[PDB]
Amino acid sequence: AAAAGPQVFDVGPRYTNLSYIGEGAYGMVCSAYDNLNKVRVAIKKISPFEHQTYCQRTLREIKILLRFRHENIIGINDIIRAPTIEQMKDVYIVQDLMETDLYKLLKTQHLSNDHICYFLYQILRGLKYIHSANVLHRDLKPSNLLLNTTCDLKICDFGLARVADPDHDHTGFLTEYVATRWYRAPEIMLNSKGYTKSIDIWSVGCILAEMLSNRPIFPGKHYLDQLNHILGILGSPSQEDLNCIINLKARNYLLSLPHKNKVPWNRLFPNADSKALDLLDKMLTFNPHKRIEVEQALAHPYLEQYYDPSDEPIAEAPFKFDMELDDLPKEKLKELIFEETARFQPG
Repeated sequence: AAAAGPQVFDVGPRYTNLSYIGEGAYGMVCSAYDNLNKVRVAIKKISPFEHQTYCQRTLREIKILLRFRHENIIGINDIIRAPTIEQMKDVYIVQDLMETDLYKLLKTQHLSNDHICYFLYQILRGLKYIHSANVLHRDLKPSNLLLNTTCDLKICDFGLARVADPDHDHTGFLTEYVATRWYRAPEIMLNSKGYTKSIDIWSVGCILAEMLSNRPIFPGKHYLDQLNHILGILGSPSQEDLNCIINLKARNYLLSLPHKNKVPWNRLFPNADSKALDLLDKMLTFNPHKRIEVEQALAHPYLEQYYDPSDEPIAEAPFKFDMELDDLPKEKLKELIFEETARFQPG
């Protein structure tokens, strides 16, 4: 087997000449030379089988990414594993090589308004497809937006994704949540499980704000801090918006807070394009029912140079889990992973 900073990075005959590119979630990533396609590719070594949580995220992601086919969503090119369940200790996922991501880019580079507009377009174009498959990404953030040298953007990391389930979105006040804190919609802390499409639009509005200023708009330091960052800028919710919250505990928490007025977007972002700020406002709307949906966002004047619904494809059918994953044991998920990855074997 070939080695890299030991550990074993063994990707068959096909993928030669390895170069390390940091640590991912459940292993380690390298670029490698793909001898079939004669391009460098990215390969993620994944060793999830010792934990149920890692297995779940790995399966969810493989099933979704193999089914999706979209320019603005990262594809799985290949999956390398042992030929038997017994011998499978790791899985390697091969994907197009992308040089950077928006998180890294924003650490050092100011974006032109043109770059902001094009990146936002591509985010929403990809998100239209995801939502059209009845899937919620649920962890959109700059580090899950991959970028190449010619500004092509692809959404990645579907480990927290779920099929949308608006009828079962309700939960009590202060219900714990897994997805990245700074990109969480206000309702997550109030009454929502994040099972509706509006959760993702909030995250995109956070990303647009971060593109405009190079800093996170709501950098909460802990769970409830996140909500008071949001309220610090949006100001106190309206009576109408509070009446929509029937959860007494959540409503009474909001009523206990001193009145705060809205911070004008042009104050926070004095250099920004006015149309960008109008779209921003509609994405960062407190009441998820009034929040803009992905197809409206696409049609917003800010994006008029790119908008073309005929060139913004949708999924051929909704996505559905045969088995609901949360339940399943480690060993069962490993079996499902083996079956899902069978198509890439010479066999």
